Amino acid sequence: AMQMAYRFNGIGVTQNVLYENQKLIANQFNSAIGKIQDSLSSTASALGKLQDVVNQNAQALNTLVKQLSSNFGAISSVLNDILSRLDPPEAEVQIDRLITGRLQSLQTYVTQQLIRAAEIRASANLAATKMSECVLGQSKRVDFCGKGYHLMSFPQSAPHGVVFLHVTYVPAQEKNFTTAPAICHDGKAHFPREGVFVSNGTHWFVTQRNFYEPQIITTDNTFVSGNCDVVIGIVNNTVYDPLQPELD
Amino acid sequence: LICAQKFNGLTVLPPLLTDEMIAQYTSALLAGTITSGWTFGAGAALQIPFAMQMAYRFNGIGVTQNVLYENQKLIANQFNSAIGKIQDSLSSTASALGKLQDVVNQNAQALNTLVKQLSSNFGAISSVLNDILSRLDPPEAEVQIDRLITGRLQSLQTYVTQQLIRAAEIRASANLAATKMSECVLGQSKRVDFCGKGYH
Amino acid sequence: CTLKSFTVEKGIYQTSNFRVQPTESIVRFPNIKSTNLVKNKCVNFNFNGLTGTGVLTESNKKFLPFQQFGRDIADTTDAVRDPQTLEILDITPCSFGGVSVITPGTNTSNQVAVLYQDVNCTEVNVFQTRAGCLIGAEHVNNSYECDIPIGAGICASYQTSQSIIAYTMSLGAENSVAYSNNSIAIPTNFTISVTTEILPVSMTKTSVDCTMYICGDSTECSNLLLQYGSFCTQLNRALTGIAVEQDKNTQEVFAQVKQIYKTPPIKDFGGFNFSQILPDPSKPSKRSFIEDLLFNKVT
Amino acid sequence: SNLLLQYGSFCTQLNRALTGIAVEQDKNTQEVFAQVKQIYKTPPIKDFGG
Repeated sequence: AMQMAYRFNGIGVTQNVLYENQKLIANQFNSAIGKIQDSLSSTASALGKLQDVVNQNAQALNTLVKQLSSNFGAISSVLNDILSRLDPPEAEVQIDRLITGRLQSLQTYVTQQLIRAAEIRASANLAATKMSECVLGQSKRVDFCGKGYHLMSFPQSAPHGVVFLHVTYVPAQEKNFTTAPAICHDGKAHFPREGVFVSNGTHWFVTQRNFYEPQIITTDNTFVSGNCDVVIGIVNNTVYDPLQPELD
Repeated sequence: LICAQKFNGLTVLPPLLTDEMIAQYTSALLAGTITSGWTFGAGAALQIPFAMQMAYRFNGIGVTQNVLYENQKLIANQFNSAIGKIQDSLSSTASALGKLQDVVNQNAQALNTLVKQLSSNFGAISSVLNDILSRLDPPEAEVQIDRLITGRLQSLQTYVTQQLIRAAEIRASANLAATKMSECVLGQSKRVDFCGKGYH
Repeated sequence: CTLKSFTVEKGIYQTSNFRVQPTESIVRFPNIKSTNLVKNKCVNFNFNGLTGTGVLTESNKKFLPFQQFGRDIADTTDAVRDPQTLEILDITPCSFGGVSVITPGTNTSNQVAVLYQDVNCTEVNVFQTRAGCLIGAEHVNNSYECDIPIGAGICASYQTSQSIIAYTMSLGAENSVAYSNNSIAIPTNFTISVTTEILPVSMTKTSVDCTMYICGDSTECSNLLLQYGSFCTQLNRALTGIAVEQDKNTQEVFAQVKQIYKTPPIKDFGGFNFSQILPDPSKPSKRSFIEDLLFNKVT
Repeated sequence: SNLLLQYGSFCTQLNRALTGIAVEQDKNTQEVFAQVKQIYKTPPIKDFGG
């Protein structure tokens, strides 16, 4: 639980939203893993990449091994036939034609294999990077380790490949508020330390940028800078100044 | 030169996404990044006044936000002047779009070489199949036609190999561009000197 | 017949090409047998030995009084002078087009649509596109998500009492955020989401022998092949390079921990249920559940 | 066309390979300009703080 709190705290969402929503997050995570279970083991086969490798290798091998049955100009397609059917001083030219043909075919096969191997090398390096950054730590490259704010990841093996389950965070039902970038309380503008100002219509609050949780504007969530005569859109208001009640 | 190239079975398929769709895509990305900042790349779209998003982005690089809200007009003027400088710099120098010109040039050059390859003897007595047929008999014309076939086949092989290599390189560049689109546009980056030059 | 199968899956495939055919064979001889001239037809021609086929049209380019042929950047005869009537013609070759076929899959229906890649199809339901023309599909005015790409922004689908439809694809739902200089939108609830991402790591480490493939277990074939000495030694070197590269790939992607951590036998993980991804000792091997699910769907 | 049947499996190679490349091209664009489920329009007001 504390590690999940540490991982929330890395996307600008304070911990108190986790420790107070533990059951709900557990339930959502379990339901999601069940959905991914049901989505894999179904007729909706989504493993196209891992299958393309096998299919392309099989097709290349089949074409190469079928190339053995072409005359290329010679009088046969099997060496033993020409060997038992002709004398060497004549069989030389036919065997030579067959040799050039099969050698050209082998050359093309090797070249195609080299290129596809380079492509797979590129993909494997990308996979290594993703495994090192998404799994062994939380990432902040947007849309690299999932879709949304990334929380964690779990790898799973697969034939001739790897499969990442990215567990990511995505916000939900929102609300419209009226904002303002400053509060001229007493001639001095008060900017927010970390959050953003909102107004439910009459009052004002400061809240974190990713989860509506309205606090009260004090001299502890804000900081003063300059006079309230230069910021463009600023609204007069009051600040709590928490020392006055207890000190008096 | 388009149809002349086309006149030997060498056709050019049209792209799937016509230019209007790409324009709509880029306009969508712009509108999203200037009316919602980055949240439109991580779920729904949440609007936010542009000045406040810019203050978020300053806070991202260490500079507290009281710097922006006290220099808004100056920063807007610098931004506008910079955009104007960009527009002017494009409309005057020709060597700006070097890369995108290099691709077109190399593709057209490969195609022209492939076409001009169809006019050499390769050891035969001519480069016109109708000619060799109408001037010789099968038992002695088959060797000529074999020479020509081998030569043209070899040229085609070289062309396909060149295309494969170039396509691999452009695929690498397109993956790089996709990463830049995902990490620079849809959100502020911090990989130093990745998404520009300086703090981003 | 082309795919070498009895079941075809949903998509676009390519059969043989298409070629317009010569409707007439004209010839031109000097005044010393000659035949009549024809225009605007996909025809053969002959000009004093000069042989070819195309669309003999009237030229607009002013020759010089001694010029017969005409050419271009690609050096293709596209103008000739008439040795009978002293006329300079145009030429535009005619054999053009690939033939493809759209099919929703031979598990759903035996209906198909044909597509000619660059033809106005005044040749051979008909619907013209920007990417050739499309026979057998019916055009609509809606806009859906793309299912089978045609080109130039045209996508074809099967759903409709069914028929093949071909429409202009749509990018998505078009909305407008109510942006206002003092308006903001703040979330109130969240949602975890577990997505997947697939990555190929290594292909099958193959290997070929030079002489056992080019030759059989022959003798004079090897003694002939020894005239191309250093070819297939190089080939085998390249292939072993690829093999060791695959091995290194797997090593690098997975071998990133020096220890082998065992999870404790308890599962007091704050409330989460990892039972579907941690290994199961009851299994014969040591694979987990989703590992097996993946391992079965690759055949 | 008859003498070319002495090599035939070559050509069904080439086309195939080329088509691969062709398809991949569209895929490329689908990765770059396709990351927004929606299509946004900026409002007709141009009050962007300056």
